[PDB]
Amino acid sequence: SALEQFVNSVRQLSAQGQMTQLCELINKSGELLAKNLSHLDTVLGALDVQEHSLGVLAVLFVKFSMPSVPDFETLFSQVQLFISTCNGEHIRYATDTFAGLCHQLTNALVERKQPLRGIGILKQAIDKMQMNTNQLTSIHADLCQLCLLAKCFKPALPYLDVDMMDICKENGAYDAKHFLCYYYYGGMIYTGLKNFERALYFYEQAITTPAMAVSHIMLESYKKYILVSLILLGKVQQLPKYTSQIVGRFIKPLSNAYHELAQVYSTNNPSELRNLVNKHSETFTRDNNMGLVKQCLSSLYKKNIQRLTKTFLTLSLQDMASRVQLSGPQEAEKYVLHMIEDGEIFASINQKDGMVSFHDNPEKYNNPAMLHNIDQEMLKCIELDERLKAMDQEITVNPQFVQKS
Amino acid sequence: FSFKKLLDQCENQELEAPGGIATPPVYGQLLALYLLHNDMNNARYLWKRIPPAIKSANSELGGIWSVGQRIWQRDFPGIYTTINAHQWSETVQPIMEALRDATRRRAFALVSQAYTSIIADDFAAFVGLPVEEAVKGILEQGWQADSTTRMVLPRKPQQLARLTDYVAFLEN
Repeated sequence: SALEQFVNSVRQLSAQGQMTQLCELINKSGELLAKNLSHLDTVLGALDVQEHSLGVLAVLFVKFSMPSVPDFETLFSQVQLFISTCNGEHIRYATDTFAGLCHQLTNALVERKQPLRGIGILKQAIDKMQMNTNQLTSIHADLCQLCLLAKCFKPALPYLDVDMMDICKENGAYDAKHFLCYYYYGGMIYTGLKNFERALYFYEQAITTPAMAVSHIMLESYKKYILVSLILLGKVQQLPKYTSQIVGRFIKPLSNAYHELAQVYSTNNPSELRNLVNKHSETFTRDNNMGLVKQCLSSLYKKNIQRLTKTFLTLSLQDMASRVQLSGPQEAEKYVLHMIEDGEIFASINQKDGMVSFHDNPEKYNNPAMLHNIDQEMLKCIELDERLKAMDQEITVNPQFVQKS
Repeated sequence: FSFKKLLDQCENQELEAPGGIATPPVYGQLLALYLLHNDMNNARYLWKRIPPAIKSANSELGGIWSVGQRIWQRDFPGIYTTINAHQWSETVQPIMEALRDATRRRAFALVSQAYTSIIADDFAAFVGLPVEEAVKGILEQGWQADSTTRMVLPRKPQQLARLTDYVAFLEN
């Protein structure tokens, strides 16, 4: 009964042009639309998906908000059609309902077996709500979660490489649980592609959130940070000073095994590390981060050779094999070949007399390629400076300012 | 060059699906192309993504994952012996020959870059070809050989606009 008047009022209020009345009336009338369960004809009706985007958005959110939805495929197709053929700018008013609908959709996809099916759908929503490509939103966290749980890392790379400046408040619904999760699942997705620098950067950014408490994902992010820092560097990178004092009192003594790993790794001894990792296997397996700790074990054999590079011009395979303790000259050739193949070292194998020679002449810094690299760095520093100048100019105009001085 | 657009279209076809599972030829082509581009992490993740039923139905995926593991372990004679041990279908035939000669070129580049004195037997194992024709060939490209000891010794292989932009940026 009331559905006819509701849809008619939506019609004339959308035709009139002014918008906020629709959003303020739909969000306070959910009880009216939640007591019918027969408005499937009202979902389509004469409500075209182009003009009446908010009216069908509210209907879909209400329909999908009830627990234990009987029909999954129909709502999946409806939301796919709505997202694909959406308006583009009118959704940017009712951002909270959009975020809730997308979170419920990701939960409903991940709940049964498959996160993959929604991936593309989510990658269609991102571009239709964020103002700019460099604009973090809560839906990025859901996209990263679905990507990580679907074991298809490549499709999420374009939305992660770009930096994110400014975060949408989305009507006070973007709490810390949607910002801490994103920068941690980014670390997950990068640590699986062996891009350790950006993974470490994301983990460090996730660590230094302002928080007067202890969260769950913070502990795992700290553990993976302490692993990745040992992986890439030879030491634990010092956390930035702008960190909350909670990490210095609670989380630090809770994770003792990883600090013991760091302490043993600092001695460059590849024998006691095996015993230490064998002894503490239970906690590492419970944390389900197996694979990032055996990499730490393998990192010593890759770092000792680089350390020897600074001292010996050339070596016999037997002497260096005894020095690094890999138990065999034959495997030393394999490790040196892997190192020279991956480009971390500049060495040459000379098998006529059992030789590894260390050519420390990588570059002269006079080719046009170096000039091109310098130019590329300049065109990024210039963009950064322009962005800071624009932000400062925007700040110097706010009416809240000009009166504090 | 067609491999890039083939990868793009195959990835697009995999991304959208009624249930997330495409045809077995799509999986085979995607995994083979990932092996061709020497991108092992994505290939392994794709392999782990495959549902058990479709991967168990066809042994083609099993063989291609076996050669993928061989690539992972970096055992070049294993690469040259696994790639010619099974009879493959038409949809994957014209990409594995490109994989084979690309890996041959990569092995030649690695030998020319890293090794300075390598026994002919080990070099022939790396290339995957009999010793004699490899020796004569490397004689023509310019690598000195050594008989008796049988050793191989390979030899290692507009502005003003930017400047005025820089000066304009710095002058503020």
